[PDB]
Amino acid sequence: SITENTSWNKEFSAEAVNGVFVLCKSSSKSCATNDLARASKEYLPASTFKIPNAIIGLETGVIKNEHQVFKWDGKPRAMKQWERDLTLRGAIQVSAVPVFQQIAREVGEVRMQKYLKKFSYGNQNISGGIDKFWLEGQLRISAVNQVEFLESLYLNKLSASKENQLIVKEALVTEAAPEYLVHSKTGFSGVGTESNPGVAWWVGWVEKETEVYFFAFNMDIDNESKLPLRKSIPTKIMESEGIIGG
Amino acid sequence: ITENTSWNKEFSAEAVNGVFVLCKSSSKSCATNDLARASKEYLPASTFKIPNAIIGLETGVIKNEHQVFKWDGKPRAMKQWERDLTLRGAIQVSAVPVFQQIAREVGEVRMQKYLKKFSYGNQNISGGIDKFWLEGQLRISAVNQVEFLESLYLNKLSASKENQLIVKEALVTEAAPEYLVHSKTGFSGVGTESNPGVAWWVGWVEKETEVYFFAFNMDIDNESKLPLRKSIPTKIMESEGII
Repeated sequence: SITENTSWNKEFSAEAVNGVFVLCKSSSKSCATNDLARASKEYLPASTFKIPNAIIGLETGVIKNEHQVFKWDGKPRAMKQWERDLTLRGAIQVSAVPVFQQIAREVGEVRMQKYLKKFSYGNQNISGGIDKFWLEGQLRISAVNQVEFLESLYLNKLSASKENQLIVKEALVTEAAPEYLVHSKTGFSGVGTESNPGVAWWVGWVEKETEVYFFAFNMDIDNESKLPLRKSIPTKIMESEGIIGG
Repeated sequence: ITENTSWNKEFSAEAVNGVFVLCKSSSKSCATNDLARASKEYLPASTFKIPNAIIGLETGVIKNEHQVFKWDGKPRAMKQWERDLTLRGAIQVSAVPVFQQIAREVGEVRMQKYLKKFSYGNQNISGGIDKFWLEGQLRISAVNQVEFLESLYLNKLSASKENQLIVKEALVTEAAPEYLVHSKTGFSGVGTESNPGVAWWVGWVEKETEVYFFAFNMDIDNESKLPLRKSIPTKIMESEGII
């Protein structure tokens, strides 16, 4: 079940942006959102697909284990930050596309199609090129579907070993305090134009004391400088609900 | 293991007697400020929550990573412990009473078996099942701490990989895209001037594609000296570029 709270639009409106935030306390049976219609609307996952891709890589044996090093060959990459050896965690956190494109090629379409069926991952459309379907292809997923998937991973309920789900979970840790732990992943398809905006994402979950909150945010992005709102808007909404600190 | 006596400069301003052990990549490449004290065995205090947590999970006393340890509402020694805690929570705030009840449910026979398996110090759990790591005869060295933590890091402990991974996420204390610290503090008490307590900070640091295993302990007879257990080792590691 999901409820609409359209007074969460004032963080979007104050920054002049079109987007959705979905927040669920304890499980996905208790979700709220600022926009019910946008919550179910399906968007290119962009680098939030590294979550499922890493699990699939581990399940198929393409990624050997938690300590595998993805070595840089010396050939130039898009980002200088990607030009280095990377652990699984490092590649996910710096969002190293070329590493996941190679994983995806090794997985192959047949196997990638199988696991996205098992994970109920959006429209499950990986057509058009096996190393770009999440970056510029036909794959689409909603904020609600992101929360469902992440809740599954949290509980170790995906069709994968518990070990592999735990390995990916530690790789998604982005904030840590004794009684506050955040697992998250950003995504960004690209700066679009005003009429054909790109999409930006922030998805994950927060464990605060003994409670858990699943979240998924997306927004239209048509200006490079508005990228940081993918975290600031969700933070302020979560802060207004009392989740951050006290 | 090699000796680096220039690291003694980090102990001298606060007049700390203690040892740091630091290993790059594996436990066959270690260095320390004091080779003598590196092998010397001390009460583990709350660093024993690492093995205790694994054993709790292995035996089924702890059901899984999402078990909540509800507070019964009865007085505890620290205010930070007076609340429901997750497994990670209880390790991170070092909630003794939670692990005391865990140790009772594991029991002496099972506790003995797992500490032999883990090669954990002198393996002496005498003096009461719920206080042996705090007040008892259990002793472990900094070198033995690094060897144990390396085994955990590689999933080589005799426990399920799942359970080892569960405890590892509970030890995360610092996180960045290419920098991850797993750690646990320990503090046995102030003892006396003549027979001081011991404080610990143990764990490992992942920077880029390298891993560093570390163990620090120090004599302590005043509670105001406590944060030196992390700042001395932090200063040493930062001076070697681990930061």
